[PDB]
Amino acid sequence: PRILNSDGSSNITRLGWLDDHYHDLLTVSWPVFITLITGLYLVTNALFALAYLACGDVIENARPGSFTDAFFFSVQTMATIGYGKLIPIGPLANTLVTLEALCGMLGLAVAASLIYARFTRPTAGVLFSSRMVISDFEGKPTLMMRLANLRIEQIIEADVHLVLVRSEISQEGMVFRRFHDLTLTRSRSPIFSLSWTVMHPIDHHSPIYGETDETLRNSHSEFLVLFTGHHEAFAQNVHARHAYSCDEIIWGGHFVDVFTTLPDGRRALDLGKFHEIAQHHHH
Amino acid sequence: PRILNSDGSSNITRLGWLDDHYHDLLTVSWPVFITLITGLYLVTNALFALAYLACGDVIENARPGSFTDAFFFSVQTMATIGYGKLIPIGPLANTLVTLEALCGMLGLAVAASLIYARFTRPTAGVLFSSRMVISDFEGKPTLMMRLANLRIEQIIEADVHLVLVRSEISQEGMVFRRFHDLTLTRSRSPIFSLSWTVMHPIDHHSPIYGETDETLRNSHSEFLVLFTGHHEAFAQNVHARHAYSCDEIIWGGHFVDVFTTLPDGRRALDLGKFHEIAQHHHH
Amino acid sequence: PRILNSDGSSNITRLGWLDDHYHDLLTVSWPVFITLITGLYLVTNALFALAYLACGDVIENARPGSFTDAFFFSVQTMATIGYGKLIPIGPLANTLVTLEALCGMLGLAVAASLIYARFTRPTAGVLFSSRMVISDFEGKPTLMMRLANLRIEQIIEADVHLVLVRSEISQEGMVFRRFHDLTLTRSRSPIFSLSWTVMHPIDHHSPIYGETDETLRNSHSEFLVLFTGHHEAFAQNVHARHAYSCDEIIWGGHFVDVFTTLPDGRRALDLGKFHEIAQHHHH
Amino acid sequence: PRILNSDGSSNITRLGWLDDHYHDLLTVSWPVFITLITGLYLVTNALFALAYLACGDVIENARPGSFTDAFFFSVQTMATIGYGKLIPIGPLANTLVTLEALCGMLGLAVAASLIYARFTRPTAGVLFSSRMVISDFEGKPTLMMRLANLRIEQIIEADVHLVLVRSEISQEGMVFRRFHDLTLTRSRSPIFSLSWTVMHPIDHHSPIYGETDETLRNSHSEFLVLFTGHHEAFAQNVHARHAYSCDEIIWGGHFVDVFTTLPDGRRALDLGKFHEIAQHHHH
Ligand SMILES: [Cl-]
Ligand SMILES: [Cl-]
Ligand SMILES: [Cl-]
Ligand SMILES: [Cl-]
Ligand SMILES: [K+]
Ligand SMILES: [K+]
Ligand SMILES: [K+]
Ligand SMILES: [K+]
Ligand SMILES: [K+]
Ligand SMILES: [K+]
Repeated sequence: PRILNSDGSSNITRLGWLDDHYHDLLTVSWPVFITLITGLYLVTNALFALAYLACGDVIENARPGSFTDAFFFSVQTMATIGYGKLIPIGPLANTLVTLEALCGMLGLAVAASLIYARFTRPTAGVLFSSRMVISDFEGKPTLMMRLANLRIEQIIEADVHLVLVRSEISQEGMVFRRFHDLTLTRSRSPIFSLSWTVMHPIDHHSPIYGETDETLRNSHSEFLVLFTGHHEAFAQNVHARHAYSCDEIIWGGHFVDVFTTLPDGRRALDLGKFHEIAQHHHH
Repeated sequence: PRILNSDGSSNITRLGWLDDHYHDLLTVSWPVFITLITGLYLVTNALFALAYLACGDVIENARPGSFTDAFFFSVQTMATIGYGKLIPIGPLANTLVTLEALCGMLGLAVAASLIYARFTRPTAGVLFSSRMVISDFEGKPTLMMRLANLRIEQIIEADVHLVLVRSEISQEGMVFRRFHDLTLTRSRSPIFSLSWTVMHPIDHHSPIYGETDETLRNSHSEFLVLFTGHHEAFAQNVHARHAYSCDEIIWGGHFVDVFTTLPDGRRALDLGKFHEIAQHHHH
Repeated sequence: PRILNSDGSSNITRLGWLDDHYHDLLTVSWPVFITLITGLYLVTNALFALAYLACGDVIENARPGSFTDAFFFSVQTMATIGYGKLIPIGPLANTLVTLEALCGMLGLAVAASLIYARFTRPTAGVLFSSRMVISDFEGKPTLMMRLANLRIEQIIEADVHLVLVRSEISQEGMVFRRFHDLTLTRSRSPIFSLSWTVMHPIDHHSPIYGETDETLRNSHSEFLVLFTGHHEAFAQNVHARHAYSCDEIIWGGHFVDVFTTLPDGRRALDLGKFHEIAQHHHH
Repeated sequence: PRILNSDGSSNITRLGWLDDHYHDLLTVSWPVFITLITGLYLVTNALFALAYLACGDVIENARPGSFTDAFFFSVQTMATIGYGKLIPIGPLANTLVTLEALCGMLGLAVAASLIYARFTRPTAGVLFSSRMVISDFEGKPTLMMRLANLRIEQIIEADVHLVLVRSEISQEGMVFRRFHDLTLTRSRSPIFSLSWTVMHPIDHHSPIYGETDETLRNSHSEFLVLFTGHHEAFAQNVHARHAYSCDEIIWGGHFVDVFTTLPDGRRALDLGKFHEIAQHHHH
């Protein structure tokens, strides 16, 4: 019954047409988006066609009062194919022409931006260790997890937040969900390129100080990770979030190592070991 | 007589043609913007038409020395419909043609950017509690208000500023308007997704320490909120501002709660309670 | 003989073809940029024309082996006007056609981006007080200057740096130019909308502590201001820089005030007073 | 056998089709990218051609059941040249027409964004001193290197990180690679315009305190520099990274100076001296 999902998205039921047009257009599925555009496209040409007929027989080589002919003329006109069978006749016909044109291009201009707006979304090639571990490092127990960059490109000024979320009681006795950002021994990495093992020493300042497993379940406490950085691949900012539950903390565990020396004598990164955590079993 | 409006825009009278072209183009209303473009469009084609006539009878199937014909030819040419009745004749005619073309496309290129520039403005789906409240939390009186995200998408590295604005006297006795940023118990939220109740503990460091209501009215003091964050919906930064007056502070009040358990046993968010503030009435 | 100009640009002589293509294209003057594009345009069509002739007489209604005809055909083809007199003949002709097309549009795609890239540059509507002043505020002498927003739109999370630049001697006796960022009583303004008077208290920590005018000239010291913020007008970041010389510091001066009450009883901002500094003359 | 290359890219062997489409399209070489586009272009027209034939003899002046004719018609249609020899016949023909059109433009819209996305990548005109030096400045030994801006345009809010990377042993005896950000006497430069000499004083807090050369080789320690700032040229953010090995530290060295006075009496910047480091040789 987790508040937060693994993908880091909160797991709550929300209780609440043309209002949010721009968001909606970027939020819709490509199929749908394309449909909408299409609809709009067809629609407007039909409207234009009517405008033509409305004048009456103003297009060369058009079957008299036939909408199809007018419609297809309108497309050839608005897409500026301008084949040349169907042609404007008289001032009214042409004005509508020079109006459509502009309309068509403006539409392109609007379509483009939408396309580009929806199209240009990078994704940090970042992978999160499936588990966290609590274990002694440099003489203090430390909570850690680790990120691996999945692409050859590097992430610049990358940095990460480790946030504990759990239920608390106020002195006034208000029982709420609170967020604690957890001090990391290293929160910035100006050049993230291969793997980064993030650590929160646990000492008298850690909100998880002197806490066992049972105490963690008890406050229904989870751990939220936000990673962000500027990706050289996209020359644009990227982010990635992940969440862990009390039970994905492997106490006493140690992340295995991912840095190897090849037979060749060349250093390497093995991402098979990435999710592997060493453990002592005491019968 | 408030200095700051609810929308957060300052409420002052300012005392001050082609100077600010780019701003103006992004600032104008869509109707107007479209008009301007249109004007420009029509205009330039007329100019081009004249260029054609100026050569004299250089277009196939054009009524001799008729501007309409030339004009419409110019559009068919510049929009590149190129129907094919009206056609260039001779070097002069065509050079103008190949010039227009380029002109037309450049215009498209310019129109597009404007369109996209004006079109691509997101808006944080963020809603501000209509009121603030001053009340004891964890043993210190605290000023608070709260934000609710209005969309399913999440806001990353969101953060908020609570700024007190009020009149002060210098030792030198200059009576000015000063801004005090108010320390919040939590000013960053790397993953804002549902509701956030922001708090400024009031203690010996709060510029509103040991201040009653009467003292607040007296310094004609308001409270300004700036929220900002990176919206996953738009993959782009968003912001939202709000302002409160001395009298929108509900002393002793407590925001009601918006987190519920459904019959289903599924957690939920009710935004009807969002503006509701509990209060003790003592006859 | 100032190191830094008023516009904030350093005032030094630098001592140092296709190398920096992208920068150069955004850096060139519009006239030039347009020329380049034009050149490129004409050029490529000529090349294409030759390709056509090279096949030999492959265009309907083209004077045999005439470059003009081929050239103009090439434009009508690459701009996709496609009038219809000149037409491809045979596989070779048309392949070149379908190649040009694509070429043309790609060019548009490239032109557009350049245009948009160069076109979309906002400018903070920000005006800098022509002078600084050193005067007592709240019981410490303070260096100040002030910014006024020149537009109705607001600047968000605006902030400013006041940097002293002057010559110094190391213990080792290296005589260099050093930069001192000067602590401001207020360095962030989350919502900058009208005027902001920036202040650097001078106390035992100010690098300009117990410094007279003569001492300032002596270190050939200037003051550099960088302002930056997110402009609502453009929904994009803006910046502005300014520089002051030792002699634009008006000692004992006080900026006059720009906030007024109208006859109407409505508050206002007068930017005529903006550059005016009060002063005591002692015969 | 360096972990980090001079260009700042880590020097490790990584061990790991349509999966990463967007990255891949921005990552591919221009030749390849253009090819892909071309392929896609040709391909789709062929598909469309088949659609036409499939209806059977629906294009004016087309050799019966000939794919070439159909293909070339399809291009003239999708690029909207619309010459006018080949023309649609009947509802089926034209519907396909009005479909292609839209398709073509959408493709343009998609191509454009890619182009612009890949095209609009600035590069900080920044040059890194080929060496570092350790030498006494203001009475403490200091590690330094220096950056020179290579262009007339200025970089705003520029800042730099000096990161030591070397092997360490935990109390628990885990022998890992750790990153130490090194405190710089000056880490921000709001207006970087000519040269900046960055310094890390070495004192009891420097992770390189009381370290000789032999000790540096021994921890196989390198130094990584990340520079970033907002480039006025591009009105966009830029970055640059560099790395140094233990042996590119010139102990006792002093960077020569690059600031000169011309015969004219005008100040100047000489970038020939930029890589030159003074040194005392003691036989
Ligand atoms: Cl076990
Ligand atoms: Cl009451
Ligand atoms: Cl005087
Ligand atoms: Cl030697
Ligand atoms: K066309
Ligand atoms: K077009
Ligand atoms: K056409
Ligand atoms: K035609
Ligand atoms: K664009
Ligand atoms: K952009």
